[PDB]
Amino acid sequence: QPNTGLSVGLNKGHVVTKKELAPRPSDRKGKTSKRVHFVRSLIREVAGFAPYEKRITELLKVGKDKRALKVAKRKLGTHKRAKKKREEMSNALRKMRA
Amino acid sequence: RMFAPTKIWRRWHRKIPVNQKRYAVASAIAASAVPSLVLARGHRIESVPE
Amino acid sequence: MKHNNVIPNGHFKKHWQNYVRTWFNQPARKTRRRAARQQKAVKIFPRPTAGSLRPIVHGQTLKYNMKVRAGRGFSLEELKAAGIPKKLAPTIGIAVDHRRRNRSLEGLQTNVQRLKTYKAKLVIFPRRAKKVKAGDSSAEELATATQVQGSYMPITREQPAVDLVKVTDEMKSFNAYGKLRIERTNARHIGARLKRAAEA
Amino acid sequence: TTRFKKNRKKRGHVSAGHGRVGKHRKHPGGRGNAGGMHHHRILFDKYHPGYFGKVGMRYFHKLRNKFHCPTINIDNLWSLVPQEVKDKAKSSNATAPFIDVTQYGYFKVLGKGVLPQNQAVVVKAKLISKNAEKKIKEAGGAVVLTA
RNA sequence: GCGACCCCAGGUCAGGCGGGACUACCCGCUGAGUUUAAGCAUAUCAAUAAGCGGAGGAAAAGAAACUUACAAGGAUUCCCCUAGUAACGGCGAGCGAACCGGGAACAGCCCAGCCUUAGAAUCGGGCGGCUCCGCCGUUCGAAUUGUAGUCUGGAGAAGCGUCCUCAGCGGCGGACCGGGCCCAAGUCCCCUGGAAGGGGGCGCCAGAGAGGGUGAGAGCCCCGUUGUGCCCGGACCCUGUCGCACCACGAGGCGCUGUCUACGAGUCGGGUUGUUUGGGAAUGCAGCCCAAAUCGGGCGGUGAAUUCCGUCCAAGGCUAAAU
RNA sequence: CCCGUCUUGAAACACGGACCAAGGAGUCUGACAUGUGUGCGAGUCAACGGGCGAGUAAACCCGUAAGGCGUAAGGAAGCUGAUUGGUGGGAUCCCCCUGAGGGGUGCACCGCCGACCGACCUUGAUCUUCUGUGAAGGGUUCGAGUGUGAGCAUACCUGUCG
RNA sequence: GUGAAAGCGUGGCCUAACGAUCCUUUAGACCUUCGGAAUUCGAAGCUAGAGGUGUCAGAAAAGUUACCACAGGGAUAACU
Ligand SMILES: [K+]
Ligand SMILES: [K+]
Ligand SMILES: [K+]
Ligand SMILES: [K+]
Ligand SMILES: [K+]
Ligand SMILES: [K+]
Ligand SMILES: [K+]
Ligand SMILES: [K+]
Ligand SMILES: [K+]
Ligand SMILES: [K+]
Ligand SMILES: [K+]
Ligand SMILES: [K+]
Ligand SMILES: [K+]
Ligand SMILES: [K+]
Ligand SMILES: [K+]
Ligand SMILES: [K+]
Ligand SMILES: [K+]
Ligand SMILES: [Mg+2]
Ligand SMILES: [Mg+2]
Ligand SMILES: [Mg+2]
Ligand SMILES: [Mg+2]
Ligand SMILES: [Mg+2]
Ligand SMILES: [Mg+2]
Ligand SMILES: [Mg+2]
Ligand SMILES: [Mg+2]
Repeated sequence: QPNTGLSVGLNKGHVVTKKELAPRPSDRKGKTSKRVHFVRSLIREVAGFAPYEKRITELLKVGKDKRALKVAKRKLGTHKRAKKKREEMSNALRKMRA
Repeated sequence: RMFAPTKIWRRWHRKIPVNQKRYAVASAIAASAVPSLVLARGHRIESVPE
Repeated sequence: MKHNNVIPNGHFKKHWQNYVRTWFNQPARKTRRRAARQQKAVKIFPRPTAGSLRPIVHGQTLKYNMKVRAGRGFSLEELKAAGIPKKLAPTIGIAVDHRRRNRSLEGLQTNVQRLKTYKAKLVIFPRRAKKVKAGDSSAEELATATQVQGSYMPITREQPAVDLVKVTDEMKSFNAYGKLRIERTNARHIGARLKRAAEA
Repeated sequence: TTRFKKNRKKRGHVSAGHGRVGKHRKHPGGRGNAGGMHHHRILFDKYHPGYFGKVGMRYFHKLRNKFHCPTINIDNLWSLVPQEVKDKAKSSNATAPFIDVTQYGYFKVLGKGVLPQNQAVVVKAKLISKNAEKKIKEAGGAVVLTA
């Protein structure tokens, strides 16, 4: 949204024609190649899951999603990473079910 | 050891306002035009034309 | 302690006498820097002594956003718009900054115009005397080539001017204080209004 | 200047002006601000009220640039106008001088004092006080908001 | 029993490397108390002294997992200001940064990973040559548990166009530095003095009247000083010019793309303990426990959940100048 | 009565002093404060740095929207932000008359009381983006405020403090 | 509140009967802030009390020394 030209209120500031930032290679920092995804999947198949990952999967199988999230948080350290790990375990469980 | 040994960080220098410096310079220049003051300062100007 | 004096807070409880820095070498430092500048100018002759061209950038924060100063180097987008390859810009006296982002047109256009002016004012000697390439200058231009001592492109502000204008009824019937107060109130209550709208 | 120091006048007077009885000892009452509450309490209370205690909230990592807000008064607005602009405005009553106080470095306009008599003024600023805006309107000018 | 590999052992084997010394500055560790608080224990002294190590001519830092919230800046370092400020503190004594802004100087880069497989294109040693800080030939060895080449996020790979850019040698000077040789003028007359270099008189040089010596205050006695001239040697770096061949396979630049686009792990992060910091529900560091992710991860100075937004890309490495 | 010292009190049965020469103790620095001298003045300060220049550590010059202090204050903060006075004494000057007189003038300073800005309380027509604005009207409350600026630099003595 | 009312009542007929900073905790506001923007917890602010310093203008504090030490005191004991 363009600046209103006022020094107070919403969208305040000096009026300029805003420009979209030009694309740069750093826009793909969080992405990797299909080869890397394939290698990671194969190594996951070869190496299996960690004991705490198995515990989370068992809790999810039972149906204690809150307990699974709590265990993941206590293991990893943060709520965000615990949520991501619980979601990944849930996806693995769905794939196993199908 | 001497009492209160001298140190290098004594305030050696002075920061006089530029306006006062210019005042002093103008005063000295004006005085240089007075024959009485030039003689009083010890200069032999008895033979100077003007 | 005695009498009505400001409470003292001198920070002199360590071995501060061993960390005193004096400035008796100030004239010597000035002389050394001038000598280095002269040597560099002689070495880079006939290149300008002011250094490579720099972009025009805005001051940071609300205290200085009205000021224009010199930035580190021209952005990649500015170089692309001006038609100067980024690998060639440094070799012809143009500073390059691959980090600076271009968020508004005005700055990019200003820097592109600056680069165009620099190219118009630039004379490039051929790599080999007898060979003339695309970017090289003519012999007539090369002959009258001299070193510029000062800043060839000063970054100056547009001096303020007071103009006489007609005061219309629209301007006379504007409540600046009321506008400011209502904008402040809206900014303060935006969250509550959005919450109420979402609820209903 | 050592020769003007009063200790020079006290050469040959034994106590150097610090008394035979009391004398000049090292730190008879402690160092610095010692005893602010105990034996210097009277001094601290009578000359430095408010010294002890804390009030208000803290502000971690406070930067002053976001609070920068220079102010100018309407009695000082006219001084910003150049002389040629001033007499042009005096000659012509159909137009009013247009002052951008931001270019001179002011963010807010305050309403202290008075303006030149029978002179309209168009003032552009980031902020303005209610009294200043009222005075400008009464003078017959206008206020513009900018950032 | 032989052979291949692996790990290891002995060699005064052929050829190399290391230890220790110095202290003003520099880098890492360890680490007090005197003292101040008018007592004293947290604090302060001090992230100092002492102690243990490691370099250079500078070191260290350095190319954003940054600052900010702006109309945005853009490696590192240093100066001024910010500022005795925000903050910390038996909120007592005291302590105390950072960003913006103005200056000095400025410079950017190299790797790991998918990508020769029509053959490791790479490198070390011996030997023999050459215009010998290196190049060539040959032979052994290293290396596939990966040497070369391309690529490093600012990008890049691949494909198609543009025809825009890219290839040395030698001579003579300039610039810088270190040295050598020569080059002005009174020792005129008188007096006192052991001795004139002191006094008086008469002359002279001066881009040289800085300084020193000589029998007492010496511009002109001597060395020197000022300014020319000539001569010698380093540094092979910068710079001007001249003489000759100047080859674009290939690689770069620019434009396009309905294709790809690989980025560092017991590391980040979290819990806790100790220490430190202005960093305050915890600034950094370290021990122990847990332990990640790739439409993801770190930061946004009040802990927590939800929804957005801003900004960068750590866990590999090099780098002159301002000091 | 022998000096110096501490002392209510010293010639003291109070301490130091056998004698002479030379050396021997309120200093320098940082932060403030009053006073005074000097420059400028709503400004002031070029010495971080740059340009030079006694062939030169001096002197001279340079402030772009630099910075410090001042030029606005009140609130913890969000935030708001000086409507421009009256009166009693009072110096100087001008008139009438020569009384310790009368009229005009009324700077500095002091006393008293209003008004304005802000913290707090109170108050509320009209507009308004519904939470803001503010015609009128306030207060035994609070301020290191306003009501035609007085600072900045520099020198020295003195005083507190490290 | 009381009285019909004037009036009286801001603790006890009067002269004593009590307590700072920091921290904690309670009460009050459709109050302020958590500094990229919102909501909610949490935290931090403003005003008024409470938890106490009796050495009561308010450190957090056990002895012994004949094994003893220092700066002083005739401002102060043990003779004359
Ligand atoms: K005082
Ligand atoms: K005295
Ligand atoms: K006395
Ligand atoms: K607080
Ligand atoms: K070989
Ligand atoms: K490689
Ligand atoms: K990569
Ligand atoms: K990386
Ligand atoms: K840890
Ligand atoms: K992010
Ligand atoms: K005595
Ligand atoms: K005696
Ligand atoms: K200024
Ligand atoms: K308040
Ligand atoms: K009563
Ligand atoms: K007491
Ligand atoms: K004891
Ligand atoms: Mg280094
Ligand atoms: Mg200040
Ligand atoms: Mg800077
Ligand atoms: Mg070989
Ligand atoms: Mg003699
Ligand atoms: Mg000679
Ligand atoms: Mg400024
Ligand atoms: Mg109490």
